[PDB]
Amino acid sequence: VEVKIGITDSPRELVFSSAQTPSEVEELVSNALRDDSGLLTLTDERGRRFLIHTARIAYVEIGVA
Amino acid sequence: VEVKIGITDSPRELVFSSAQTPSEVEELVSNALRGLLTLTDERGRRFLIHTARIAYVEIGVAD
Amino acid sequence: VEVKIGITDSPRELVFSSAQTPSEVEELVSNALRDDSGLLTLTDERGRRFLIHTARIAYVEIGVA
Amino acid sequence: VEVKIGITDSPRELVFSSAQTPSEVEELVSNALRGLLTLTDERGRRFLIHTARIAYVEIGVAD
Amino acid sequence: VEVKIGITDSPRELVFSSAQTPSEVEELVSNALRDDSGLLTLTDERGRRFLIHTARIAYVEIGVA
Amino acid sequence: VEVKIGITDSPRELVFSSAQTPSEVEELVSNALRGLLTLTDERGRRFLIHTARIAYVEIGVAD
Amino acid sequence: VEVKIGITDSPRELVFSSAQTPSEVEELVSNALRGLLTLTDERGRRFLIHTARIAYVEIGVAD
Amino acid sequence: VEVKIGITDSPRELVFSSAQTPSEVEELVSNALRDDSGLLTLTDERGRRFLIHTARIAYVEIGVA
Amino acid sequence: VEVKIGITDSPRELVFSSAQTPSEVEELVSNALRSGLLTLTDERGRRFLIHTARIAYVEIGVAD
Amino acid sequence: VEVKIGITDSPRELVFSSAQTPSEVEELVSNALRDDSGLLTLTDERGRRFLIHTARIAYVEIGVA
Amino acid sequence: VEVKIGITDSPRELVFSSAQTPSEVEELVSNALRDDSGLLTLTDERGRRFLIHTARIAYVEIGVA
Amino acid sequence: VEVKIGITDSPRELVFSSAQTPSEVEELVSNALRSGLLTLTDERGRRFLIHTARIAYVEIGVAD
Amino acid sequence: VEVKIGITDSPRELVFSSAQTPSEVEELVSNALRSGLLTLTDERGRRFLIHTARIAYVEIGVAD
Amino acid sequence: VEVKIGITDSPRELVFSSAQTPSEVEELVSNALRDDSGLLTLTDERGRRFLIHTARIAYVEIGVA
Amino acid sequence: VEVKIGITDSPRELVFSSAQTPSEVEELVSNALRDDSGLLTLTDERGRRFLIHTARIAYVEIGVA
Amino acid sequence: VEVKIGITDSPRELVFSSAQTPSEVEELVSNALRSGLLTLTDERGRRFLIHTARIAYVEIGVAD
Repeated sequence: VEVKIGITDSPRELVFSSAQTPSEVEELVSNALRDDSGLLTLTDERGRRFLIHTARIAYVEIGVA
Repeated sequence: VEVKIGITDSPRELVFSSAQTPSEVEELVSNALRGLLTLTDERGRRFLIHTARIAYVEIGVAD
Repeated sequence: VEVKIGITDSPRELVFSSAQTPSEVEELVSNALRDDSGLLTLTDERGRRFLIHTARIAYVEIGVA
Repeated sequence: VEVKIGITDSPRELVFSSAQTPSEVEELVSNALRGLLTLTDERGRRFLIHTARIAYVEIGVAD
Repeated sequence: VEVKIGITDSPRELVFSSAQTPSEVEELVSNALRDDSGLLTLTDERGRRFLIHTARIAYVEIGVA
Repeated sequence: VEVKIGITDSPRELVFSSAQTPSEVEELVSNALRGLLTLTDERGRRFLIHTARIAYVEIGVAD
Repeated sequence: VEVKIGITDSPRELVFSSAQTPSEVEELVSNALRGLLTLTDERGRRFLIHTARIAYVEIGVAD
Repeated sequence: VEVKIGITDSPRELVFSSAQTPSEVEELVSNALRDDSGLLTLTDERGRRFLIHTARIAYVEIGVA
Repeated sequence: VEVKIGITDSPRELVFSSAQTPSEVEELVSNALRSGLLTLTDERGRRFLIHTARIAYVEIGVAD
Repeated sequence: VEVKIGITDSPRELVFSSAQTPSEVEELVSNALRDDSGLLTLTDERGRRFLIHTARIAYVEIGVA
Repeated sequence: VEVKIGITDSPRELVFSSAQTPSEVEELVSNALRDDSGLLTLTDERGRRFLIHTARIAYVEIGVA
Repeated sequence: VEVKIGITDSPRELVFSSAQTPSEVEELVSNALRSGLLTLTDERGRRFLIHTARIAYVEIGVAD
Repeated sequence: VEVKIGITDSPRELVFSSAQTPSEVEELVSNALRSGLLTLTDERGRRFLIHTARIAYVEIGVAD
Repeated sequence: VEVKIGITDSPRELVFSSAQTPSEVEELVSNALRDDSGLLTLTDERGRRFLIHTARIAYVEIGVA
Repeated sequence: VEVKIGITDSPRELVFSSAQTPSEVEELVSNALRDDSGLLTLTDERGRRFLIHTARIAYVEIGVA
Repeated sequence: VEVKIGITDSPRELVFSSAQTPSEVEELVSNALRSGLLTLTDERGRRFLIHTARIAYVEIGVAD
């Protein structure tokens, strides 16, 4: 899956290739944004870690499986 | 069909083709606005939007 | 009527052609901005729906009938 | 005659020709500033402005 | 006096020629910014009125007499 | 001598030549930071700054 | 190895080469996010970041 | 030491050459940001004074000794 | 009816209501883009004088 | 179906829904960009006309049929 | 009456009130843009002079009489 | 797999998932940069038609 | 009295108080725009040396 | 090791980790910028390819070995 | 004393304190801008060197002696 | 010691600490501005390769 993260007050998206399923990523993002844990972590297919300050997320776009 | 989402403090709109009706999309947006809006396009792409960062949602003519 | 909506922190206006009267649009906007309903909906002459987060409205310009 | 409205976080001014007097426009602006300002131009265009997003209002010389 | 007003989150200054003395303008601005009246009014030498939302003032520069 | 004031959310610095000492200017800035800072340049130009909009003040080498 | 820090309302990332492991950097970031994050690069440069101004931290593949 | 200060909502860094040690500068910055004194002062090798509104600091980068 | 003109290196579009047909506006724009001036008038008689080299795009709405 | 046009020196894309096939649009765009003089003209599914100054085109993205 | 001048690579329009007729202003602007060399000069109703570098004109909007 | 295209005077990158090999994409870009059009297709068949003069960079990810 | 100079690709105007007449300033600007340098002095003797190619506009206020 | 590429008219640098020596990268960059036509191509330590339009290069910073 | 240099396509001025007279600086700037090729070089009162690419100069403001 | 390079159309300066003298840096810049490449090295051996056409200014600090 291509995953794209829009960051508030920035025109540049975080984009990476995920090895997880769309439902897995959706659940991660949804749960992070609703239980206010402050930090959302998403890891790409090579093991790069993206640690995102949840309050600065504008949107997450999740591609097709 | 076409849905455009304006994001606060950003010049780029999220634009996608929806298989839902205008009233269906409107209900999702309306309910969210009164912290997360989730919309799916006709191909199954998922858009998870922080409601506080929504400037507007434009919903095109049905078909 | 041409209707133009200025969105906070954006140089680009929402502009559309309305089939409603200027007084109708004025009342819609005025009531939305004063009873804090969170959402203002305006629909153009073709039935395009603009759902606007009322707090992000800078201004609404309403043209002559 | 000419009225210019500066909008916060925007480089574009709202500019129109008013048929009201400077004191009339000033009273509307002053009252609003202390959430909505409504002004009409000489042709009947309506400007509905969110008072919190007003940076300034410049009112030109009367006539 | 040339008077220049810096507006928050804008690179463009309001600039006008004042017929008032520097001390007069200083007192107007100082009093407005300290008694929180919401509105500062400054009028230029031709009678143009600048009505400024006091919270959106970054600075006022007042020239020499 | 040279004083530069950085204003939040603006690329333009206020720059002027001061006749005061670095410690004098520093005291004015320090006191203000802990809603208005007033500084005068060597020619008597007055700078009235909203303290909340100050990003930094750079004070050059004395003389 | 490569660490990139996105700063809110800024187009420029802080980028440096770390001698720490991904889990070590992640722990520092995670702990800070829940007002100051301090990170040191492989040469001993110190990055002191206001946690409220962190948009993201990207941690590259270990080695 | 080169010291670079990132200011919130500005792309331009304050950069200067310090005569202090990296640990000295780190302690100054750390203490200022944690005891909320409102003002951080850093002085360069020539005696230029940088008075920074602590809330507007995004980051401080401190070079190698 | 609605005409929108995108201007190069500017985020603000010129938007007006035209009393002309879509083909009328299209042909004016096409012809201008091949003295360096495009002139368009709106339904109220406002005149838009556009430096053709600074036109990024013109969007023309549906007729009537 | 969806066509997105990137315009040079602008962060905002022109986006519309096309009733033409991807190959049809590709041919029109390719021909316009290779006789790089004047105009690329496209019509959307409702009959709106997009007249694009070919020299100001950064990219055209054509979606799946 | 109202004349608005768009300047290339700037979001801010020059706006003034003219005492000339729309046809008068149109002729001046048209002639300036077609002998595209140097200056378009317009005077407002108070006698302020606007000297515009013709090559930096994006558009001129002329209002209703 | 991931291809990112930087466009001159724009902060937004074109990013897509390619089904082609790194060398295939590299050679297309290299050849285009020497009719002023680069055409790339993603794994779903989306077509990207890029004005070669407006390309700042192309980043090509690791194969597979 | 007030003179405002718009500089290309910049949101900040040069603004100063002139001791010259409107026609004096107008003729200086006009003549410069036809060595690539415009020089203007304000009422205090500040000198503004402007690269004529970077002038977008000059606004000249009412006399006195 | 770290290579940073500044791109004209963009605030965002391309940054990657190189497995080549500083002299190797310097020679590649120098040659590309002096036969200033087409492409500078660099590979990072993981095999990612950076194809840079040489005319749009503002600077290349090459870190310490 | 104060010299301010406006750089094309940048909102930030170069500002420094000069020990030279206004006429001296004016002559240097005038000559540089009229043999418009390469460099304008100015030194401040502390001996800092400002090397300015003459073609990228928008304006130079020279303060009162 | 401190060298600052302003890059055209960018708000971010390249800033580094130089081990060279002011005249050494000045002459390098001057000579480059008259193959389109300026190369400068900092005190740690970082290399800055600058496209000379994109240089707006170079500020050179006081010696030592």
